[PDB]
Amino acid sequence: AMLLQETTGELEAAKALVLKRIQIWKRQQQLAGNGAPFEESLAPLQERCESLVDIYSQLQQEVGAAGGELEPKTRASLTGRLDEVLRTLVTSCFLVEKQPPQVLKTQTKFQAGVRFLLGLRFLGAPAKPPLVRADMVTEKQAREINNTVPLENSIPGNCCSALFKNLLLEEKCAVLFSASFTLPIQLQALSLPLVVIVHGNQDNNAKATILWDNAFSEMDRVPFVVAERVPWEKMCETLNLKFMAEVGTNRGLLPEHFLFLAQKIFNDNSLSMEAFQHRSVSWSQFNKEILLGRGFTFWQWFDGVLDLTKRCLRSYWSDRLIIGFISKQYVTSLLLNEPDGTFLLRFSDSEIGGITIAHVIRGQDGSPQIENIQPFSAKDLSIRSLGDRIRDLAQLKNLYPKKPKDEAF
Repeated sequence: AMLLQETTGELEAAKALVLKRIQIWKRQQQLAGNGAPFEESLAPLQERCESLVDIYSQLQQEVGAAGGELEPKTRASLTGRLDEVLRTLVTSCFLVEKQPPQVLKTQTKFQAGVRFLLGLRFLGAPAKPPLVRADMVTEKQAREINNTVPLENSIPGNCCSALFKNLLLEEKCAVLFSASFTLPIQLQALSLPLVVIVHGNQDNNAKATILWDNAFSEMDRVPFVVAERVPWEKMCETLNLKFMAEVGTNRGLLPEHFLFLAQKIFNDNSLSMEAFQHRSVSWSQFNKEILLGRGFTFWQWFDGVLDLTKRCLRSYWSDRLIIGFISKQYVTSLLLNEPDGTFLLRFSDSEIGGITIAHVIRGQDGSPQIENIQPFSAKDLSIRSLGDRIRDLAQLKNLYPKKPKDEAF
């Protein structure tokens, strides 16, 4: 037989590869929710999808107008496969270009955006634009106002998107976007989980559950399952990214900071980072269990640091003037033998989002002792700068190590 159906299998394989390129784009977009690079456009991806449709076009006219003329092998058993290649590709093109706010207040106006990749090839000028409906569904309904926007095209933009500029209203519920279409096939697009806050108490547990979803999700997800015992290396990586992103700095967390954050989260005084690198970290350990002796979970404390550092310590963290994540065992280790007045800047343990000035003083007996000045929260730092306050304290002379106070600040 003529049957060179290996070019159909080539299209079947190239379509499978394009489907992964889209899958990967959605994961980069999901990681970007927890402040991450990504910044990838759907424009080159759309070009790859156009090429698949172009290959499907040539392959469809070759089958039907055959030379060898074979029946159900080069007709029914061959057209059914090519039909699937278009059916699956078209459904894997109705995406969410701009995601809705995952931390959503149940009244504020939120913007949304969906993009169809094969719109410039399937929706011409005389063809009517399909009305897209954005109905909110829960985690159960995921497994199958102002929600009506027509899918329009663009000549000086080369796209077929649909922006929903106006929209008003542990519970992961996402917005389902859908539209009617005919070559009479249907299109659907599900967004990333959204927790709806009422703005009465606090959104702390919503930000923590979104952070855990976006970072610790699989590409082959069943909306909306998340692994609940991730390794510490991945959590450190995520915490480092969320730090640099929320704080707005390029100077990130380093191995020593991580060791402290591990000693706090596990309530373990171990010193080897080996006995911490490959270790399980549950969602309970992260935002359920209250820290020993404290009235808050680990995420509540880390979020306070992000709040404080972003708000008033943005400059000093970047300047590498704040150690921040250091155990009292290590502060004594360095500062204790340095000359009097040598100070250091670290984060308050007992108080949520505070910065204490640890410094070396002379004890009652004369031997060096470690003194910690009362911590400054963002409210005290709004009244007076950290550098201004550090200047007001005459006992403070040099920031560790051996670096004049007035020179550093």
